[PDB]
Amino acid sequence: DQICIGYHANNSTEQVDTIMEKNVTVTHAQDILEKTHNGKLCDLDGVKPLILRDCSVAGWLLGNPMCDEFINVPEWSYIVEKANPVNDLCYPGDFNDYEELKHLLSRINHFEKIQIIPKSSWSSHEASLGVSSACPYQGKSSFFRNVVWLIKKNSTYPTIKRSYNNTNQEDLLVLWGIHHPNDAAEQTKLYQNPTTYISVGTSTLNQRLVPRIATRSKVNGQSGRMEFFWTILKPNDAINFESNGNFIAPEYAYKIVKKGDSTIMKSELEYGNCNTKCQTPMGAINSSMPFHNIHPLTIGECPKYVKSNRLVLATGLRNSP
Amino acid sequence: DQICIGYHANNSTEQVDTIMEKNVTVTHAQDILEKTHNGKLCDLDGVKPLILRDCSVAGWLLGNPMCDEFINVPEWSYIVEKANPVNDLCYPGDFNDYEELKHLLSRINHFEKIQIIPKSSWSSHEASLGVSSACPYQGKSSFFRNVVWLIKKNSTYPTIKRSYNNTNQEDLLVLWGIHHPNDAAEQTKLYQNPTTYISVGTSTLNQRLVPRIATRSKVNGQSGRMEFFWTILKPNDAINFESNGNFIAPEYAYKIVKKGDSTIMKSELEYGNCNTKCQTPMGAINSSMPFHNIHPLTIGECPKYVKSNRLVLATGLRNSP
Amino acid sequence: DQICIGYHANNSTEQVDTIMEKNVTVTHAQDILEKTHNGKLCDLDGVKPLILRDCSVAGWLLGNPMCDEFINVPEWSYIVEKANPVNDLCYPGDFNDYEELKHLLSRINHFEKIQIIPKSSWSSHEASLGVSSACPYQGKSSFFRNVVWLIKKNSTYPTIKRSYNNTNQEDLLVLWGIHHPNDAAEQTKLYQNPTTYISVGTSTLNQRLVPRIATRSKVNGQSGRMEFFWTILKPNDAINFESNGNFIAPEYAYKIVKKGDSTIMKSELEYGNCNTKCQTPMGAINSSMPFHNIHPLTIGECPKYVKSNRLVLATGLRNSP
Amino acid sequence: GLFGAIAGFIEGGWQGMVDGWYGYHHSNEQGSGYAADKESTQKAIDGVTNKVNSIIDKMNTQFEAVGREFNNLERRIENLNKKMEDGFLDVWTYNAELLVLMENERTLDFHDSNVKNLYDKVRLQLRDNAKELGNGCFEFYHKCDNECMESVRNGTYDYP
Amino acid sequence: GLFGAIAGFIEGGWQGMVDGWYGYHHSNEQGSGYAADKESTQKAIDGVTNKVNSIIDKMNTQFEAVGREFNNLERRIENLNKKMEDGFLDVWTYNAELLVLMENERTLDFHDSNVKNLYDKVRLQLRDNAKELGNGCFEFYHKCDNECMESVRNGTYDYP
Amino acid sequence: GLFGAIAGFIEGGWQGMVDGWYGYHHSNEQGSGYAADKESTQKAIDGVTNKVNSIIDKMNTQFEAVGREFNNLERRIENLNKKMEDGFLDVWTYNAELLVLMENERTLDFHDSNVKNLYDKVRLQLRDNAKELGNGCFEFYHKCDNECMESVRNGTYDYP
Ligand SMILES: *[C@@H]1O[C@H](CO)[C@@H](O[C@@H]2O[C@H](CO)[C@@H](O)[C@H](O)[C@H]2NC(C)=O)[C@H](O)[C@H]1NC(C)=O
Ligand SMILES: *[C@@H]1O[C@H](CO)[C@@H](O[C@@H]2O[C@H](CO)[C@@H](O)[C@H](O)[C@H]2NC(C)=O)[C@H](O)[C@H]1NC(C)=O
Ligand SMILES: *[C@@H]1O[C@H](CO)[C@@H](O[C@@H]2O[C@H](CO)[C@@H](O)[C@H](O)[C@H]2NC(C)=O)[C@H](O)[C@H]1NC(C)=O
Ligand SMILES: *[C@@H]1O[C@H](CO)[C@@H](O)[C@H](O)[C@H]1NC(C)=O
Ligand SMILES: *[C@@H]1O[C@H](CO)[C@@H](O)[C@H](O)[C@H]1NC(C)=O
Ligand SMILES: *[C@@H]1O[C@H](CO)[C@@H](O)[C@H](O)[C@H]1NC(C)=O
Repeated sequence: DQICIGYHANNSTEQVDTIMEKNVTVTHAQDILEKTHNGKLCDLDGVKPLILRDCSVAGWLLGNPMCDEFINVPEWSYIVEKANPVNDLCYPGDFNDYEELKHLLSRINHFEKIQIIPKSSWSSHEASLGVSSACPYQGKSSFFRNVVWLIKKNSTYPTIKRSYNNTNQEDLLVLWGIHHPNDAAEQTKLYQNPTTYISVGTSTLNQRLVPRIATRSKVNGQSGRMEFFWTILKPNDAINFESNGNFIAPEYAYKIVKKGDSTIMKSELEYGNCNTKCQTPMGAINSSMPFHNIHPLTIGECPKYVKSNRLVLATGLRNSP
Repeated sequence: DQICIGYHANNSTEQVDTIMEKNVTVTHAQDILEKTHNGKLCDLDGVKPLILRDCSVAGWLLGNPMCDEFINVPEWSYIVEKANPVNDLCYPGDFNDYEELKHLLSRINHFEKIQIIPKSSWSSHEASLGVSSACPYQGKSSFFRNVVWLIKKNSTYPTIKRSYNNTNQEDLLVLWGIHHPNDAAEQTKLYQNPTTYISVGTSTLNQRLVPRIATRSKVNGQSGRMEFFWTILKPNDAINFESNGNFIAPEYAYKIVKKGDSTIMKSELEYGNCNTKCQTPMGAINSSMPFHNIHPLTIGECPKYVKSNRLVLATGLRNSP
Repeated sequence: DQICIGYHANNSTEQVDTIMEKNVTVTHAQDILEKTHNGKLCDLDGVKPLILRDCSVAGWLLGNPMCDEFINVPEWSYIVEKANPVNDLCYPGDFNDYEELKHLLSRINHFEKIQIIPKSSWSSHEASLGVSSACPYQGKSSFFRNVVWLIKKNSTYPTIKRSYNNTNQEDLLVLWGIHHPNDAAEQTKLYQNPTTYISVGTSTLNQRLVPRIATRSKVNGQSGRMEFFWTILKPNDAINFESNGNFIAPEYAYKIVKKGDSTIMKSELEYGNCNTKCQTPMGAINSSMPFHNIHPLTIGECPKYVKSNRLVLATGLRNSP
Repeated sequence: GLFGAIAGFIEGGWQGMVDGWYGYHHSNEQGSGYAADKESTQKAIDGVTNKVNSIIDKMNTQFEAVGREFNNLERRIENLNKKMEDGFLDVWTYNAELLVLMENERTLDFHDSNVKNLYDKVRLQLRDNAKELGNGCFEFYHKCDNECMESVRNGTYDYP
Repeated sequence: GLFGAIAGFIEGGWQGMVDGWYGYHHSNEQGSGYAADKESTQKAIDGVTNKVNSIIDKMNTQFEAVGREFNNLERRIENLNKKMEDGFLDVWTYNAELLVLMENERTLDFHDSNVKNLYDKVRLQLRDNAKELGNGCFEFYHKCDNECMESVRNGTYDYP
Repeated sequence: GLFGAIAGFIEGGWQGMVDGWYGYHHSNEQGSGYAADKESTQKAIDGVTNKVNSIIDKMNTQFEAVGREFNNLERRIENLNKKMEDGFLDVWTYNAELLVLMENERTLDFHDSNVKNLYDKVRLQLRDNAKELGNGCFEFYHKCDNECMESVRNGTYDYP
């Protein structure tokens, strides 16, 4: 008559690592790392992303005429942008402090756009003539839809003195530009006046832009440059423009709905018609796993990212053959 | 006749945590996390902080007339400043490289202020008329005390040409500014000359500033701006000002006694007349605990900060009931 | 008769540390920290570094004439520059975005110097009298070998227009510079024209520099200032220079051969005539240890820096006397 | 195994014991079989369930990367940004991996200890009524039917 | 606990032993009481203090926050700086809390194992002379007064 | 030492077993000497070597410092950069130092656990044929020559 102390075994083929032994078979393990995603871009709590497709953030905010899908877009959870969108600044140039802008954009879910300075309202200057073949729309020369390329009226450019006060209670993002022509005469052809400047004021803005006539690389068949600028106009405060040439006028501004909690991710991926509570640039995550190894960059209720290929816990004992 | 092997109990009610079990009563424990502070700003090894009250660093350095508490102040351990001090640049403007300057202040314990260009010293320009009702002292319009707002004399503003040689063995902080009027009339009314500049040179400095007559919102009833600059004057180097108007002249400068090791902290608290060895923005710490969870920013011999709410070690054994 | 269970001792004197006991003698230990180095700068896998000796990076690239040892240097593994190279900008001044260029140099192993604007080639400007006694070569006043300090020919500085097109498959580093005289006469003497500029352009560059006449300390007995700029020219893009004076034109530019993996390290050390696979600014590491404590900055096949003085593992057991 | 029992002096696990992690096989006159020890099983489950819960929690504070863009002439601070975010992932990955390596070892020794304890409990309790075979098993000197075997299983073997 | 002495084969602590961490209770004709074992207690105290001094030291290197200010259009490197500091704080917090969770466990097991060793010292010495009751206690067959009891305590039992 | 054998109930190592880590001493009528035990030794060598290889790998991701220059008016980011790189070195030095500390403790105990399991292995085997001397050694009652002594080492002692 015998009594024996012993312990569970079973057909588990499951293995865990230790410091002194690798690949130890256990009766019971817990794999705590997510390695699968769905490969799609999905809504985030039923709230679709701004998928800028071929349009760059700049090409959206200025209304590149090839970015008419994004004239006024609904609130978004995150924004998705390609590596190298072909529809950036149609007219070659520079967006000044672009990244510092993007940063704010990254903490913004909604823009409601509104008119600040009407295209009708330019008494003394023409502004339907500011169109470039470099910015085509539907065949015909065009330009950024939210700003206005004012040209001379009857060989005269009278000093502009226009002004806007912010009587919406949301911070207003305001965009303007200058044109640096390529030759001494282009200046004269377009605006008449030889030496020019654009001077921008707010409570905190003290700016005087001045054009930069220089000989440079044809790029999108263009030898001149737009050079765009922006500011946040606090609500109940006025911006004060003034120029005697080269002014790209604000026509539209963006009303901020600072909703908060967003990101611009980099994805050559199309929209995928799904929901998810966690999204990565590579696809969306669905697990209770404490961790995943999909992608460092995620938005939403997410596992912690690690660089491991494998993370598994013993729960049971060494499974003996 | 029995002999038994056993271990200590007691009435300890102290719990400690482990990986496998929480709330384990031990017979002895060592709480190692400090959770208390005095709630006050105190001296740091008998050396009182510069507590800027309602003045901001800028407001102190250029001597806002509302900031007279700090016209000359003794060596400091640390500086305390509020989140939104009311006494800043009274006459609206900017301070330039403000933060890079405040960074230096993080490594300085004592200034000593000395005259470099006396107010009397101006033969051909008036120096008592550059005052503004925005910078009032005692009800009377005044101005930043360490700089001189030079104004035109008998209706001419003759080119300025001044030069200072550092005949102290210290690095020297040197502060100057430029006025940006809001119309060409103010330009004429104040300085006569309509196309001005300021030039400044040291071994390393190569700057020619120039006013920006733009049109802007009233901030403290002012539509002008000052924009203050600064530099570090090596000993046996000379600074070389030159201007035909808009020039806010150095009257004063600060002699750096670079006693090293300091912080500008952000606290709405007043002086508390305590002394201490370790100080945070919420209060000061008196302990030997290796760690603390009061606030991440400290100055002096401090425990290590952690975000824990509780850090207790076993030393004794599981205490049975 | 006795059988006994027992264990190894020996004359091992090796001690290792634990949490609860320090200095525990063990029969066997494995020291895993590298404490030693050869104390020299050595080639890195047969490939000699560029040891700039007294020349600063700036001094090397513009070709300061005390830096002729480096007129065309071969592919290098790493660069060594001293803390305060005596031979920098001979003509006092500033190297614009210097640190951002030194960055690029970090990721570059070979430059090949080529002419892009011959010295002979300047028809309407004198290209040989741009020499200063601050930049001496063999007793005689010289100047930055890779750029040309153009001066007036017969009292006319005709507006410059030159253009270089990159037809190599490499990116090309183009260096130029502007000159800031100290007085009106100086300007007038050297260039004729009193209000001058240089306007530089490529597909991505939109520049217009303007001389900055002010009055400043004699550094190297020179009162003026050079201000050198730089760009990277894409292969098949063209930089389009234009000036009426103050121009320090290109003559040479460097073609990049970007073999990557290099640093600039800082070392008062000379060349050591040795090979290694792991180099620190202090000397090089010949070792198999996982870790070392020599210096944190290394290049090559390298053990991991830690700040420890000692890291010894127990392998054997507590060595009992 | 630190504690000598599992894959030690008990050479293998029991496929037959499907009811708990530690227990008994008794073999006598009326037949035989297995009976899991509920108490140690239930202590072991708890200890392991807290362990894992503790492993999930404490690794929840973790660094969350944030994308951030820098232009052609801001290389240094972008590279700062790179080396910094990569640095934290390496710290947290090192951390998570090494903790798993460590606590997996502690779990295996935990189970080993649980078995050694149970053995020692049974062994003392069988003072000198049985030949400790040295293989997990005790052979009685007297007959020990299902009423008696359960006596040991009970904790209340002890012929008072 | 791993070694099965504390709250294990020995159900509980002794409120009446105020003299040390582990030791003896004896009971015979002349009456009874406690006696703390000096050497095992003293090894426990040294082990435990060294650990606490070790725990304090290896942590003193830790990251120190430092105030840094950034203007309105320096938001990207402000966030960097913020993510950078919160980063090291989460890493040090984790480090410190966990080492405490880990070393706490190891301390308790240490005490468990100190009692177990002390039991075995006594268990051997008492060889064939006492019924190992199995609860911490040995019962002599041959009467054992204070000169004898102190014999075991002394570690110089043995009928040589 | 946790497992109570090394520097425990075995006072000290054997200067004369130059052949392995754990082993046997016999002393009988035909002479006396030492025999290293191959299995426990070889299990220990493997376990330790893995530990070392483990320690080296898992520490191989580790932060690499990259040199970076800044101008007179870039003091904040240079300092950011400095306290960033110093910061990782401190996290890695702690991680490395503590791992050595921790695992050294575990190594020593492993050897302890190994010597113990061997003593426990001999003690079951020798059943009741030998006085367990309390000191590492067992004294047989019946003459045990070299053929007998190898019956113990062997594993095939026990009179069948
Ligand atoms: C922008 O417009 C607003 C509202 O029209 C101005 O603020 C008002 O100005 C009056 C002037 O006496 C103040 O007393 C009130 O506080 C303001 N009204 C409201 C309803 O807020 C504002 O000042 C304008 N911006 C500037 C500075 O030109
Ligand atoms: C600032 O003044 C100091 C001393 O008053 C100048 O240094 C002297 O100038 C001469 C010029 O030939 C030097 O050779 C001497 O070495 C200096 N004398 C002493 C006592 O050190 C200094 O150069 C002045 N600043 C400048 C650069 O103009
Ligand atoms: C730099 O020179 C190159 C070649 O000399 C120019 O590229 C050529 O431009 C012609 C224009 O008719 C194109 O059709 C060719 O495709 C280009 N050549 C080849 C074979 O690559 C280049 O455009 C010049 N740079 C600029 C912007 O003017
Ligand atoms: C562990 O097991 C895996 C199979 O799951 C195998 O690929 C790997 O090589 C093993 N590692 C070692 C070193 O034993
Ligand atoms: C530990 O004890 C505290 C009471 O002091 C309690 O609030 C806490 O929830 C306990 N933790 C757990 C999970 O048992
Ligand atoms: C350990 O030993 C070294 C000598 O090698 C000694 O300097 C050091 O102080 C010792 N540490 C302690 C705390 O015993």
